[PDB]
Amino acid sequence: HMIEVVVNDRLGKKVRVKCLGEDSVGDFKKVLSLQIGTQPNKIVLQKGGSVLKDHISLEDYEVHDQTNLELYYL
Amino acid sequence: LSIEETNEIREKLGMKPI
Repeated sequence: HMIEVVVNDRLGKKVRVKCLGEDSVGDFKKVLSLQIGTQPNKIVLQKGGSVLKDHISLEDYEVHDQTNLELYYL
Repeated sequence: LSIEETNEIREKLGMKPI
């Protein structure tokens, strides 16, 4: 049931993160952070300008395979 | 990142594998 989410940063870097729709946004941030060398509390994710809350699943935000998210650093 | 290295990260975080 693997999906690959595309995370887009403010320098135009695209980072692809393999995960599950059932993963929480918080757990997605944990994996992303280790992939890119940061920590979850140092970053924010948005989907279409709306901030993703840690306790809600990717799938509940309609985050699917190839969905784009926007990454911001605190 | 490969599925395998992703799963290494997931396992260390105490998450279910893909």
